[PDB]
Amino acid sequence: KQLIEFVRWSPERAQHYRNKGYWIDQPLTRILTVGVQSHPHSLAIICGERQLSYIELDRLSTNLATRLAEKGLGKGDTALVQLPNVAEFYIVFFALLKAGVVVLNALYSHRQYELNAFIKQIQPKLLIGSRQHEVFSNNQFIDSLHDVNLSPEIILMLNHQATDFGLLDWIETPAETFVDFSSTPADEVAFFQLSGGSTGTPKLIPRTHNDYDYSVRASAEICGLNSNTRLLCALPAPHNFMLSSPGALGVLHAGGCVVMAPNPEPLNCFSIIQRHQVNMASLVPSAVIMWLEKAAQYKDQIQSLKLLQVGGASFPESLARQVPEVLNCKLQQVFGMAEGLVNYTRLDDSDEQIFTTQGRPISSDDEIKIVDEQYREVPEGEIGMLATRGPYTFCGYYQSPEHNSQVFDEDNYYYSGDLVQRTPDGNLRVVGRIK
Ligand SMILES: Nc1ncnc2c1ncn2[C@@H]1O[C@H](COS(=O)(=O)NC(=O)c2cccc(O)c2O)[C@@H](O)[C@H]1O
Ligand SMILES: [Ca+2]
Ligand SMILES: [Ca+2]
Repeated sequence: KQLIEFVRWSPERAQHYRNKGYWIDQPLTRILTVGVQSHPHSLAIICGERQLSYIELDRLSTNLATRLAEKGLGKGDTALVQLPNVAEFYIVFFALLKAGVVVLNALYSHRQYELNAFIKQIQPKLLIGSRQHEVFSNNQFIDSLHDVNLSPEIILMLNHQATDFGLLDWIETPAETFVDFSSTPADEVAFFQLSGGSTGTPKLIPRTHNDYDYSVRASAEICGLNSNTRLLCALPAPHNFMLSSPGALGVLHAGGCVVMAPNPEPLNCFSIIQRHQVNMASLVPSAVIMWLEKAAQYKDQIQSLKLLQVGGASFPESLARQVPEVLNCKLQQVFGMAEGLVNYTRLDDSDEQIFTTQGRPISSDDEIKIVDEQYREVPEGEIGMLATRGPYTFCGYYQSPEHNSQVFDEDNYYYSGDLVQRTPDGNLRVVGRIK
């Protein structure tokens, strides 16, 4: 009965964000429902040989949701999902969104240590993972859970064993008895994002349907997504950048197709790009340099590529200028954070803007302060700490009133710890970090 707790925006702000049409009060599933009504047979996912259409994606994720409700998981429950870059990730994500189950999506690279702490924190009634992952190689982690009574009622395994509840069987066939389910309401938590800004253990970021959906819709527009967009998805699927900036979700919103890739390794990606005439990709700087090393020898395989976003870590101008000359596609720079705020260079910005800056916020209403060691705004152009609040920036980590009071100010701006400067045209330049 009790929905997951989070820190809310003020009602003044809630109202403003509905008034400007940012918050339209639909569930994240809107992406899918709308997609089914316009183009049920367009490709939504390409994963090696497989092709999932929008209605295939809608049907399969309905199956699993009915199947989970049958076992009485729904509004109030939480779930821990750990899945590699395969179509099942999205099927599952939609399933839980439809079910009303608030999900935390673990990175596949996360090991016992992190999975344990997430479990302790959100106490899932559902766990989903892969028998091919070192942690579910055998049973030591699962049995371990029994001994602290953090055992999930239900556990699904991809690449399951015979005595496992297989994920694929739960996706493939709908439940015998019909139980009722819906999404969490739109101004309540849809799921948990994770910070990359953390010492060791990632802090949990509640995101609501309203704020996430808005970030996705607005991002699709800033990047000019449309139904011909075919977006390579080589970064970890649950990462905010890859999910929503504009991400799988952005592409789904625009009626395009996501193209799966296990990781960002060049030869494998280059030839996934070739096979599916991928026209859009998203990478972090260390992966950009790998592609840069092999692109001249494979000019032919990667021509179809029209846009590459780079975000996630400092990106020297030196390398930025190489993207168009070497990768043969437009560059867009992205500076975002799981916590909220995302900045894009625009497609109509100048050469210099795009090579030397990390763009400007999604929303005219992303409010921004750049401040000095004593919390005063700095002179324009100077370097200070970024502080921000907006229509899609969280208002606290899950169940951490102590850390929250350290990283928010009286007026509810959030402090990322990034050192920025505003440029004379209006974009941001990420210059550093501070504790
Ligand atoms: N373009 C950038 N240049 C320099 N630093 C960056 C940049 N982008 C992110 N960072 C650092 O990474 C931190 C954010 O870490 S996260 O993992 O939460 N998210 C992302 O990384 C993320 C990147 C691009 C688009 C997105 O939507 C994202 O969510 C920021 O506080 C920055 O310190
Ligand atoms: Ca199909
Ligand atoms: Ca090209």
